[PDB]
Amino acid sequence: AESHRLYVKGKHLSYQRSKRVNNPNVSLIKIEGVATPQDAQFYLGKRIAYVYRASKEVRGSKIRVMWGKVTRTHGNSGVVRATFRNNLPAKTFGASVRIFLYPSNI
Amino acid sequence: MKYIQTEQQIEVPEGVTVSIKSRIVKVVGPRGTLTKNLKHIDVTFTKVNNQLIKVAVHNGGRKHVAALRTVKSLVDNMITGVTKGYKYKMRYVYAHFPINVNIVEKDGAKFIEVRNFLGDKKIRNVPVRDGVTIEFSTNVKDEIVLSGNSVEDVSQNAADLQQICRVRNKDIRKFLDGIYVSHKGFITEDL
Amino acid sequence: MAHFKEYQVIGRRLPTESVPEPKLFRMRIFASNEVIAKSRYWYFLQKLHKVKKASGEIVSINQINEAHPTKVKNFGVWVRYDSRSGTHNMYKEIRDVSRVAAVETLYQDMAARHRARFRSIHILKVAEIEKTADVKRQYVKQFLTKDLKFPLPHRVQKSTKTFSYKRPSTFY
Amino acid sequence: TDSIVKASNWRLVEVGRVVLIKKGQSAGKLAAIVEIIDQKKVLIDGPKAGVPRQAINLGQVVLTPLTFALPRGARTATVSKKWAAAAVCEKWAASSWAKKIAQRERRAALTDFERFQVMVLRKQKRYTVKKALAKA
Amino acid sequence: VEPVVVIDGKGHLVGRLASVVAKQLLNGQKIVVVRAEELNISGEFFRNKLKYHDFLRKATAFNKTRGPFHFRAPSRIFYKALRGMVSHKTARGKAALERLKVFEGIPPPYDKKKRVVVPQALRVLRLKPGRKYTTLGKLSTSVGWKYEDVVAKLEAKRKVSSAEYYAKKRAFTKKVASANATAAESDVAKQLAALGY
Amino acid sequence: SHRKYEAPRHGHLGFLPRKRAASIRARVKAFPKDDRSKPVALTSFLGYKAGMTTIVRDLDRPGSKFHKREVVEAVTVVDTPPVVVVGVVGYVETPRGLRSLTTVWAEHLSDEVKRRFYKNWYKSKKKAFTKYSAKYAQDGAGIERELARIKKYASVVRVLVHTQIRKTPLAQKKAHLAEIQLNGGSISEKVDW
RNA sequence: UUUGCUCCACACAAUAUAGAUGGAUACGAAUAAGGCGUCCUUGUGGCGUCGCUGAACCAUAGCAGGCUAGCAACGGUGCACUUGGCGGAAAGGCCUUGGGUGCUUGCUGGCGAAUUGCAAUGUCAUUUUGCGUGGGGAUAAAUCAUUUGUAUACGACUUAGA
Ligand SMILES: [Mg+2]
Ligand SMILES: [Mg+2]
Ligand SMILES: [Mg+2]
Ligand SMILES: [Mg+2]
Ligand SMILES: [Mg+2]
Ligand SMILES: [Mg+2]
Ligand SMILES: [Mg+2]
Ligand SMILES: [Mg+2]
Ligand SMILES: [Mg+2]
Ligand SMILES: [Mg+2]
Ligand SMILES: [Mg+2]
Ligand SMILES: [Mg+2]
Ligand SMILES: [Mg+2]
Ligand SMILES: [Mg+2]
Ligand SMILES: [Mg+2]
Repeated sequence: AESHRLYVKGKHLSYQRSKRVNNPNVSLIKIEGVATPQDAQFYLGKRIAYVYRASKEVRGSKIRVMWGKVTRTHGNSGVVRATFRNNLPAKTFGASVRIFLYPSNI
Repeated sequence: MKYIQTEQQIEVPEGVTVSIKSRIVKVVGPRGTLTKNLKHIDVTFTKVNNQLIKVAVHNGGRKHVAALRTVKSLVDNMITGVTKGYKYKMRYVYAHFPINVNIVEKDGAKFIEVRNFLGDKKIRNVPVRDGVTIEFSTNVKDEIVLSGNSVEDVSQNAADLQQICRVRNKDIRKFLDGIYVSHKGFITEDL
Repeated sequence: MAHFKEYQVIGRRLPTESVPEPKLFRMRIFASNEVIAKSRYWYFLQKLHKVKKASGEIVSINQINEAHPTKVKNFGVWVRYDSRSGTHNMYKEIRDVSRVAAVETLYQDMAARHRARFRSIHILKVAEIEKTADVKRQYVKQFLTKDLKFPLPHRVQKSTKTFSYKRPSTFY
Repeated sequence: TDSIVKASNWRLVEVGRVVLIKKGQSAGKLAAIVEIIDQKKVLIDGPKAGVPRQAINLGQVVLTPLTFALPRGARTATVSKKWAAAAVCEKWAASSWAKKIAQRERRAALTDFERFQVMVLRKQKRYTVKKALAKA
Repeated sequence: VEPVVVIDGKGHLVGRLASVVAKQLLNGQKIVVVRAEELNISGEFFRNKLKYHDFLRKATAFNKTRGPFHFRAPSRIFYKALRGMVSHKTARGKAALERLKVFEGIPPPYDKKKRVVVPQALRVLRLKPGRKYTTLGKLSTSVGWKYEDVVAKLEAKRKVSSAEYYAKKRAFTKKVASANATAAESDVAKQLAALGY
Repeated sequence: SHRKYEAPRHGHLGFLPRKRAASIRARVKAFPKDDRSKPVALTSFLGYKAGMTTIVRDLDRPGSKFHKREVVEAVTVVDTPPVVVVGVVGYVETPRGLRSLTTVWAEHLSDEVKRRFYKNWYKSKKKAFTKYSAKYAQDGAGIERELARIKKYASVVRVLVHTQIRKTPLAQKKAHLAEIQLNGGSISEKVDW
């Protein structure tokens, strides 16, 4: 129809960090509609894509993707920790990100 | 200690009908109509019967409860002010220079004009507040009479006149000159 | 200090050769666990009798539950406490459904009104007030009147979402 | 010309006021106010609903419009008897409040297929209503 | 949730509104705030006037230009509360701040767009009743903001139009209601009712 | 330490910065408060400073030692040939302040004003306002609806006037154009004027 | 200064992007009070009803949504056109009339889909610009130099010149 979407929307928030030091190996993800750590336990291990554009066509597309997975829950409000094959660029704090429904346990 | 409920009673006479929505109060009676905004308070008015209205405060502190009675008073003086009405009498006081008091008008004014105070060449002017009527009392020496439905407006217009006559740069024990509020009462006789 | 339990604690001086079977004293102690409770016992015991833990022995420790946990009670409460500039005796009245809950709010009260921490307070007595109008303080008496009813004006519902499409209402 | 002073008529905390418990192991269950402890605390008993006689904070509970005759400090057996007598359950169930609750619980239980069926029906209901809307 | 979220500042507490706006920006949410002049600050008018004059005496001693700037407008008093909650000297901060717009009144297109509220910054939910508080418009006007009358005027005009709009809609939803109920009791209706609809 | 002797500072800090002005024609930063009961008139005028001279007149000042006596006084003289009206601008109120909504112009424009719109007159094809001029040739629709739009909106109304500098001994030839606020009554009456 | 400029239309090429992926879905005011319906004496009015969250409402089925037939309705909706009207706070958008046209999953049919091999964003958005085409539309100025002195350290300013 009008909606083709198979993933849940999300936001790249931060790197894992202290007050004064960050950890680019871990990204903190806000998943839409997940407000508690319990809700967020559903998504652990789900795979994440960050999709973007580039000028050079490569394998035939001008669209590229960084892949990752959700790893643990973060804090009380339903934020989630996730790692990616290569670390996310950090200009993407605030950028949208796609959480999929696979691998499925339902 | 947060008193759980304390309340007050507002007695309603046989001529008037008071109506309150939100905290806006309207009291209508023989002599006119007065309205007042109570929204700054947090009390709950309750009608019981046509001659009786209650005001109460729930789970209130000292300062809050203190404000209950004064709410009752304000609405009371509205009720009586709309029936009996209010009358403030003032007298002139001077030991040499006679104080000369008139009523002038500029552009729909009604100002109170005080001349020669302590010999002053300066002309003092206090505005007549809407709702108050000033009559220079016949048969009484240097008496001025302010009257109206609103205590607040009459008491204030009076005070305005008594203060415009304050005496600077003299011993105000020796120099007593002024226009002072000499009686407070109602418009209707008997009561 | 924590959520309190009430303990019976019984102790005695160690038996001597010439004084076997010494005299067995009991205290009722409010504490969050038996470790603190036994500590408190020796605390007050050394304030009364000639002993200390080293020469004494704990005979028995037992928790005492409320006899009627769902029944509302008016508690009279007696306390000694230290202020910055002196030490003082007090009497407060607390209304609640168990001794253990009453001592909870007492300790909260002393902290809030008189700035007394737990170390600075002695519970002298806690006893149920059996006849009303033996009830003294009026912040309690208030609640003993017949056919008692009150509203809860200006109600605030907690929002689960950062945005709302309505504007709220405090009606209740 | 009468007086006419407002209303502002609140739900009262009183013996026999029935409350909907908003959070806990009870949570969604009705109960009744037995005694009252202080301004923030009351004793509640929920026997029909299966909620244990207990002291509770008022803020954990939301006052309903329903009331029924209860002796202050009435025990559980008594409470259970007066409750059924007063028929408060059917009275609650009849309220829009309760109905709204049951409604959204049904929605949440919907199967993906059932969701699809709900859609085909709204399509159908929409067709005839929009029709009626154009004829008057 | 939405590409843009329009907040009607009326009856919101400055610092708490600022605090939630700042976070939304940094998370990539565009925000426009309207009716900034109808914003609130706790404390009575005089305290907050005095606090503004406190802020007013700070200036670079050798050149008052390099020194701190004092913006008098309600939207700008707001933007200050907000900008201090953003790390505004970083690319990331400047990025988040460009997602923001503040306005006194409700200017075009936003006037015909829906606006929302923030229950955790809402004064009437937040402030304990009886506490004294302050309206931003009156504060600003006392420190030199020139436009309070022009805004109030335009708003009163805007408010008349919006009333007709509302009236026409309330009437239309009265037909839609009547039609919806004439369909009630039919098959499709009772079937939807079963499925929770 | 401290000054050791006190003296007032030098010069007024309200006149900073002390710099060349942005133009020879100083800007009118304020106009008289509008009283809309009076007939429509200009609130200002343009002219050129010729010079000064001396005057003798009797002084009427009761109480002064020179009451009823003659005094001699210096005066300036500014040359003020009639100004000419080439246009109107309406202004509307906004939360950001006054802004100009539209400007309607006269159909014919003196070369004195046309000159003002060029930095090189002799070389130019002098095309200024030529297309604008045409809007009059049609029934006048466009010019009316602007004139019309001024009335509906517009808190304040100003006329565009210029000087006839050719009536002046000056060598210049390039006239001076400026906006003057109309303080006579009734915004609609104002534009009509 | 080698056929330049602009607006509309498509065409190719680049260039990008603080981050589309069903819908930013419009009273105002009060909160110790209100929304909605209804009646009327049109009021600070009578009666009814609601809240306790948008967990809503709307939309949503079809090769990323192909090719086709019919029925019931007279409804919905897209698009380009036409009628009348409204909006200046930054209006640059809103409403209305009328015919044309496409779609309709309101209901009932016929055909298609594979082999992209068990997942690999599997590409559908909108920014700016450049090069030719042809449909309208338009045919200037500024600067240097010279010159004035209401100006000026130099620049700048202010005059003048077919
Ligand atoms: Mg460090
Ligand atoms: Mg003195
Ligand atoms: Mg003296
Ligand atoms: Mg659902
Ligand atoms: Mg100073
Ligand atoms: Mg000195
Ligand atoms: Mg225009
Ligand atoms: Mg970028
Ligand atoms: Mg209505
Ligand atoms: Mg009514
Ligand atoms: Mg809704
Ligand atoms: Mg289709
Ligand atoms: Mg088919
Ligand atoms: Mg804008
Ligand atoms: Mg071309």
